[PDB]
Amino acid sequence: MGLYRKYIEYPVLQKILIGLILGAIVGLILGHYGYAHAVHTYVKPFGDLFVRLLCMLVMPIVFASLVVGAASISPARLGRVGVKIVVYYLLTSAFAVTLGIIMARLFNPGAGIHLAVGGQQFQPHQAPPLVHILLDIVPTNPFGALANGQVLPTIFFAIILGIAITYLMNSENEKVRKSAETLLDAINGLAEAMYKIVNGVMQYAPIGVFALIAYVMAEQGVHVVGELAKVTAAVYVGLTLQILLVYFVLLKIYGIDPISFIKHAKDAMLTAFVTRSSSGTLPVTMRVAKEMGISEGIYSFTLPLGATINMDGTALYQGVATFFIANALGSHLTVGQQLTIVLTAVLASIGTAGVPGAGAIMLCMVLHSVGLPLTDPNVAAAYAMILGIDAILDMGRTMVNVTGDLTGTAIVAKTEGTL
Amino acid sequence: MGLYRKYIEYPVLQKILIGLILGAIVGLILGHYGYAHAVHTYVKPFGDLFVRLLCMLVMPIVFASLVVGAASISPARLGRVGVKIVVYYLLTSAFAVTLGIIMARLFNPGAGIHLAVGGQQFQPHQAPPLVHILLDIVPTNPFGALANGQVLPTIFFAIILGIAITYLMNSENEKVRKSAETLLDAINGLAEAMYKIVNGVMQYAPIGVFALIAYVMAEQGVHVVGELAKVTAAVYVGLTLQILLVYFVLLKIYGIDPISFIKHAKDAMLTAFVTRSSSGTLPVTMRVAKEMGISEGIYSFTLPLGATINMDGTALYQGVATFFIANALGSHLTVGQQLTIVLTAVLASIGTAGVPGAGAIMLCMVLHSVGLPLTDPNVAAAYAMILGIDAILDMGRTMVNVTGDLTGTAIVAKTEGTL
Amino acid sequence: MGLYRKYIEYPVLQKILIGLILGAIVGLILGHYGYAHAVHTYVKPFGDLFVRLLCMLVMPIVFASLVVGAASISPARLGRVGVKIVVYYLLTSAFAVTLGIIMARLFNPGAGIHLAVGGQQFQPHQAPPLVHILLDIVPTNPFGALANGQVLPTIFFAIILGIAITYLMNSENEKVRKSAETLLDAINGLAEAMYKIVNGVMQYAPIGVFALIAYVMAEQGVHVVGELAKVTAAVYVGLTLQILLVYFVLLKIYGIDPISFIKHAKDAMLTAFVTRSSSGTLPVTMRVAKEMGISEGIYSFTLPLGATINMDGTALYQGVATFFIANALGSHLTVGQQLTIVLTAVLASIGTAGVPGAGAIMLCMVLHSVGLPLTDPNVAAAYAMILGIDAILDMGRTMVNVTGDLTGTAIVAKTEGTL
Ligand SMILES: CCCCCCCC/C=C/CCCCCCCC(=O)O[C@H](COC(=O)CCCCCCCCCCCCCCC)COP(=O)(O)OCCN
Ligand SMILES: CCCCCCCC/C=C/CCCCCCCC(=O)O[C@H](COC(=O)CCCCCCCCCCCCCCC)COP(=O)(O)OCCN
Ligand SMILES: CCCCCCCC/C=C/CCCCCCCC(=O)O[C@H](COC(=O)CCCCCCCCCCCCCCC)COP(=O)(O)OCCN
Ligand SMILES: N[C@@H](CC(=O)O)C(=O)O
Ligand SMILES: N[C@@H](CC(=O)O)C(=O)O
Ligand SMILES: N[C@@H](CC(=O)O)C(=O)O
Ligand SMILES: [Hg+2]
Ligand SMILES: [Hg+2]
Ligand SMILES: [Hg+2]
Ligand code: NA
Ligand code: NA
Ligand code: NA
Ligand code: NA
Ligand code: NA
Ligand code: NA
Ligand code: NA
Ligand code: NA
Ligand code: NA
Repeated sequence: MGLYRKYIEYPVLQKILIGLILGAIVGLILGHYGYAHAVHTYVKPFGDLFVRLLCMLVMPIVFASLVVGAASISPARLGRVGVKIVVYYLLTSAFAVTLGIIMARLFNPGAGIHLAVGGQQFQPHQAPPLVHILLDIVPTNPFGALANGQVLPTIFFAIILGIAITYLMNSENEKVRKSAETLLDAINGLAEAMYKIVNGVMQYAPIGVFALIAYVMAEQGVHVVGELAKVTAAVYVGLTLQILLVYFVLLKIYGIDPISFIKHAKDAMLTAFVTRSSSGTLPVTMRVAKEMGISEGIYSFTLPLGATINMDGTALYQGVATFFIANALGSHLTVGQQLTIVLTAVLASIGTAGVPGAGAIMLCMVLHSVGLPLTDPNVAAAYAMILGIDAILDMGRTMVNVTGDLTGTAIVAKTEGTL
Repeated sequence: MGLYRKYIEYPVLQKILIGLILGAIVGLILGHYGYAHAVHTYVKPFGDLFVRLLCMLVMPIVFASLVVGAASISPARLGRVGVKIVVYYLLTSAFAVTLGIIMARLFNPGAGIHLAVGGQQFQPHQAPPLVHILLDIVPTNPFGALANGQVLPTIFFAIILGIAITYLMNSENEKVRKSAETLLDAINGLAEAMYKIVNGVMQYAPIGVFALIAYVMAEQGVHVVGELAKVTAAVYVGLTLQILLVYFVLLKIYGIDPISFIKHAKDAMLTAFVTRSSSGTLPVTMRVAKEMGISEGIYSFTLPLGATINMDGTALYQGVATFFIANALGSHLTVGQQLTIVLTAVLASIGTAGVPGAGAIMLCMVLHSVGLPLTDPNVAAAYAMILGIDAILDMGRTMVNVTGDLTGTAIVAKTEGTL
Repeated sequence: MGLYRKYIEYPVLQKILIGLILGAIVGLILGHYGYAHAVHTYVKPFGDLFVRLLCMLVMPIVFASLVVGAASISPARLGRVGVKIVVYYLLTSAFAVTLGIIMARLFNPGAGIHLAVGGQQFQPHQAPPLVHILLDIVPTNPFGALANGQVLPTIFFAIILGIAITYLMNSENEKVRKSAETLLDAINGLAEAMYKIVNGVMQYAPIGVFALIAYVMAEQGVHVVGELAKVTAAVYVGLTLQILLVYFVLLKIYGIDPISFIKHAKDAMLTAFVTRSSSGTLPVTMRVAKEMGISEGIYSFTLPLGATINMDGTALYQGVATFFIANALGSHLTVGQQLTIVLTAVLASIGTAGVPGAGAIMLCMVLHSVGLPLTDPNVAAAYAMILGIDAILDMGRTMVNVTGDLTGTAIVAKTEGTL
C-alpha cells in the first residue's frame, strides 16, 4: 500500500494528461494492427465504469445543488446589491451559452464522426405539442420524477422548494424556523457529500480517460484527433470572445479600464487555470478584489455567491458539447430544442459544483433535457470522446468562471460607489 | 413590476370570487356563440396548470404531514387529557364524514353531468379479494410506494414511522434522542415548506379558477350552475346539521349551554369564515376560550393540537365531493368503497394543512384510495368543476373546523373540572 | 385493554416458543383430518401479514444502517486500534459465512421439501455476463435503485455516501461540518426508527409464527419437522465449530488461554443466549472485559463498535439459510453466486441491527442479491419455514456474536500491550 500513496499524492492534472497521451498512442497502435476487438473486450469496461460513476452522480446533484442554489438567489433574502449581481449573473450565463451556440455553429464539431455503434443510426424522438411540453415541467409526483430520470420536473420542484424554505426561514415561529434550518442543512450536507464523491471519482479518472480514448482511437480511427481539435478550438475561441467582447464591453461602459483590470486579475486567473477549481481560487480572488480598491462589503458577498452561481465557461462548454454530440450522431437540433439548451445550460452552470471535472456531469442534464438520453449506445459513444478531453477544456472553463465573478464585483461596486 | 405588487396585495378571496364570476360569464358567452374549441385550445391550459400544481403537492404532504401528525397523537407522549381529546377528535371526524355521505345521498350532486370526455364513459376497475386488499396496505417497499402513487401504503408507513420516532424520543441514549429529534425536525420542515408552496399556488388560483370554469361553462353548458348549486347546498346543509346535531347534543349532554357557547365563539367563527384559515384564527380561538372560563392548562394544549388534527368540515366536504365526482361519471359507489371514504377522509382531514385551499389537495388522496385516479381524463374533468367552487365551501369548512376545536375544549374542560 | 397489557408484558421468547409448539400441533392435527384448505383460507393471512411486515423493513435498514455503519468503519476517522479491529471483524465474518457454506454442504438442509406451490417449479434466472454484472453495482440513479428493489446498487451508494460524510466532518468550514453532522444525524435517526419498528413487529411475531408453521405443517406434512431439525443441527454445529476452531486457534496463537477466557465470558454469553440482543448485553460485555484485565481505552471503543459490526453468527446463519432456501426449491447454487453469498452475508451481518429477530430481515438482502426474489411464491413459501424457527437459532446466533467481540478485544489488547 505504498504504491497507492505514490499514485494518490501525484498531481491529478498531470495524471490525466499522461493517461490521455498514453491512451492515444496505445489505441492508435493497437487499432492499426487489427486488435480493435481486444481493446473493446478488455480495456473498454474500465472506461464504462468511469462513465457509469459520473452518470451516478447526476440526479442528487441536480436536486440538492439547485435547492441550495435557489435558496441563495431567493427574493426573500436578496437585498439591493444582490438583485444587481443576480441579474448580471443570469444575463451573462445566457449570453455565454448563446455565444457557445454561435461558436459551435461557425465550426462544425463532430461532422465526420458518423456513428453506427450497433449497425443502426440515431432515431430522434418525436416531440409532443408545446402545451404538453410546457405542462410536463410540473410533475404529478416529485418522488416519481426523482425515481425516473425526468430532470426538468426535478429542477422546477427543487427551485420552488428552495424558495419556500427561504420564505420559511424568516417566519415568526421558532419551531418552523428551526425545522426549515435543519431541512436546508440536511440538503446542503447531501450536496457537499456528492461533491466529495466527485473528488473521489476524479482520482480514478486517469484510468477512465485512458480506457475511454484508447478504445475511441482504436475503434473510430485517427481522424477523431482532428475532430476533437475542432471542439477544443471552438471552446477556446468561444471563451476568448466571451472574455473580450462581453467583459471588455461591460467594463468600458461602466468606466472601468479593462487592461488594468486584467493586470490586476492575472494572479486569480492563472490560479483558476492551473487548479481547475473555483472554490480553491476564492481566497486569491478575494485578495485580488481587495487589491483593486473594491470595498469589503461588496466582495465579501458577491464573490462567494459568484463562486457557485456564475459559471460562464461551463455554460459555453455545455452549449458547444451539446452541439458536438448532436453533430456526431447526424442529428440536427431544431429551433425550440436550441432554446432549451440556452435555458438548461444556464441551469446546469448554476447547478455545477466548482470542483475539477464537474461540468461533464451536468452536461448529462442538458443532454437529457433535449432528447439525447445516455442510455442510448450512440449518445453514450459520443459522450465518451467529449469526456476524454475534459481536462483540456476545464482550465479555460474555470478561468472564465473566475473572471466573470471579478467583472461583476467591479461593475456592481462601481455602480454602488456613486452614492 | 408595479402591477405585480398591485395584484399580490389584493385580497385573495375577493380575487378568486371575481375570477369565478368573470369565468362564468365569459364561458357562457363564448359557449353560446359556438367558440367552445377556442377556449379549449387557449384558456384551458391555464387551468390545467392549476390542477397540475395542486396535484404536485399531494404525496409530500401525505407523507410528511401524517408523520408529524402521528407524532403528536402518539401514545408514548399522550397524557390523560390527550387521550380524551384524541378520542373526541377521531369520533367527530368519523361522524362528520358519515353525515357528509348521508347529505350527499339525500341530494343527488352530479347526476346530470354525464361525462364522455373522449367519447368514452368511465369503466370502474375490478377489485381484488378483501384479503389481498387488506394485505396491500403494508408495502413491500416504502420508497416504491412513494415513487408510485400508492397512498394507502404511504399512510401506513408514515403513521408507524411517526410512532417509532416518538418512542425513540424518550430513550435513555443521548445520540439516539438527538437523531430522532433532527429526523422529526427535517420531516416537519418539509411539511411546512409544502404548505408554503400551497400558499404560493393559491395566489395563481384566480387565473386557474377562471380558466377552469370558463371551459366548464363553455363545454358542459348552463345546467352545471344548477348542478354545482346542489353541491353547495349539500355541503352547507351538512355543515349546519354537523354543528346543530353533533355539537349541540354533545354540549347538552355535558351540561354546557349551547346558546351561550355560540354567543361566546362568534368572534372566532366569523374570523374562520372570512379568513379561511385555522392557523391564523388560533389567537382568536385561544382568546375566546380564555373568555369562556376554560383553564389555561387545557386550552394551551387542546387548541393548537385541534388546529391541525380536528377538521370536521374538511371530512364532510371530502365525503360530499367524492360522492359528487362518482355521480358525475355515472359510477355507483358500492358498500366497502363507501367505508373506505369514511376511513380515508378522516385520514385526509388529519393530513390537511389548515391554510386556505388545502382540502381540495387532500381530496386527491380520497379519490385515489377508492379507485378514481386523476390521470383518467373523466376524473380530471369532474375534479375541475369541484375545484372551481372551492372558495365558496372553504369558508363554512373552516368555520366548522374551528367550532369543533372549541366544542372539544369545552367538553374536556367540563369533564376535568369535576375534580 | 387489560388483556393487551397481559399480552405485551409477557416474555417474548416464551411467547414465540408456545406459539411455535401450538402451531405445530394444531397444524398437524388439522392437516391429518383433511382441513388443509381451511387453514390456507383463514390462518395463512395472519402469517402473510408477518412476512409482509418483515419485508417492509428491508430497504430503509439496508440504506441507513449501512450509511451509519460505513461512517464508523471509515478510514478518515479510523486510528491504529481501529484498523486492527476492522481487519479482524471483516476476516472473521468472511470465515463465518464460509464455515456456514461448508456446514450447509455437509448436511443437506431442505433436500426433500420439493416445492410446487402453484403446480410449477422454480425457474432460475439467466445471468448476464460478468462485466455487466460488475457494472450494474454502480447505479445510473440512486433514487431509482431505492424505488425498485436493487439492493446491490443501494449498498454501494450507501457505503460511498457514508465515507463522503466522514470526509466532510473533518473539514475546515463550519457550515460544511454542521451540514454533514445533521445529515448523518438524520440518517441515524431513520436507522434507529426502523429498529423500533422491528421491536414492534416482534411483539406480533408469536401470532405470525403460529399462522406460518401451522400452514407449513398442514400443507407440507410431517417430514418438515425432520427437515428443519437438520437446519437447526447445521446452524448449531456451525456455531460450535466457529467458536472452537476460529476463536480457540486465534487465542492460542496470541498467547491467550481459551479456557479461562470462556470461564470469564460465560456471564456475557449466557445473557446473549437468553436475551437474543447484542445491544442489551453491552454493559455485561464491558463488565466482563473489565474483569479480564483489558484496559479501558481498548474496550471502551472496540466493544460498542463490535456490537453492531461484528456478527459472525448472523453471517453463518444467513449462509446456511440461503443454502436451505435454494435446496428447498431444487436449485443448485453455482460457483459465482456462492461467492456472492460470502460478500453479501458479510454486508448483511454489518447491516443487521442487534435487536431480537433482525437477521431474518437481512436474509432478504442475501436472497435478493443471488437471484431468489421473495415476490416469487416458491421463495416466499421456502422463507416462511425458515422464518418460523428463527427464535431457536437467534439465541446461539447472538451468543457467537458477543463472543466474537470479546475475542477481538482480547486479541487486540494483547497486541497493543506489548509496548
Ligand atoms: C487498475 C484498477 C481498475 C479497477 C479500479 C476500480 C476502482 C473503482 C472506483 C471507485 C471510485 C469511488 C470513489 C469513492 C468516493 C468516496 C471517497 C471520498 O469521498 O474521499 C476521497 C478519496 O479519494 C480517493 O482516493 C478514492 C479512491 C478512488 C480510486 C483511486 C485508485 C484508482 C484505482 C486503483 C489504481 C491505483 C492503485 C495503486 C496502483 C499504483 C477524497 O479525496 P481527496 O480529493 O484527496 O480529498 C482530500 C480529503 N481531505
Ligand atoms: C397570465 C399568467 C399565466 C401564466 C402564469 C404562470 C404562473 C405559474 C405559477 C407558479 C406558482 C408557483 C408558486 C411558488 C411557490 C413558492 C413561493 C412561496 O412559497 O412564497 C409565496 C409567494 O407567493 C407568490 O407570490 C408566488 C407567485 C404565484 C403567482 C403569482 C402571479 C400570478 C400569475 C401572473 C399574473 C399577475 C402578474 C402581474 C399582472 C397584474 C408566499 O406568499 P404569501 O402567501 O403572501 O406569504 C407571505 C410571506 N411572508
Ligand atoms: C389476533 C390479531 C391478528 C391481527 C392483528 C394485526 C396487528 C398488525 C401488526 C402491527 C405491528 C406494527 C408495529 C408498530 C411499530 C411502531 C410501534 C413501536 O415502535 O413501539 C413498540 C411497541 O410495540 C407494540 O406493542 C406494537 C404492537 C404490536 C402488536 C401487538 C398486539 C398483537 C396483535 C393483537 C393480539 C393481542 C391483543 C390482546 C389479546 C390478548 C415498542 O415496543 P417495546 O419493544 O416494548 O419498546 C419499549 C418502549 N420503551
Ligand atoms: N472546474 C469548474 C467547474 C466545471 O466547469 O466543471 C470550476 O471550478 O469552475
Ligand atoms: N381552510 C381549511 C382547510 C381546508 O379544508 O382546506 C382550514 O384552515 O381549516
Ligand atoms: N439477535 C442478533 C441479531 C440477529 O442475528 O438477528 C443479535 O442481537 O446479535
Ligand atoms: Hg456523466
Ligand atoms: Hg389536486
Ligand atoms: Hg423478511
Ligand atoms: Na453568468
Ligand atoms: Na455552479
Ligand atoms: Na465563477
Ligand atoms: Na373531528
Ligand atoms: Na388537518
Ligand atoms: Na380545527
Ligand atoms: Na466477524
Ligand atoms: Na450488525
Ligand atoms: Na457482536
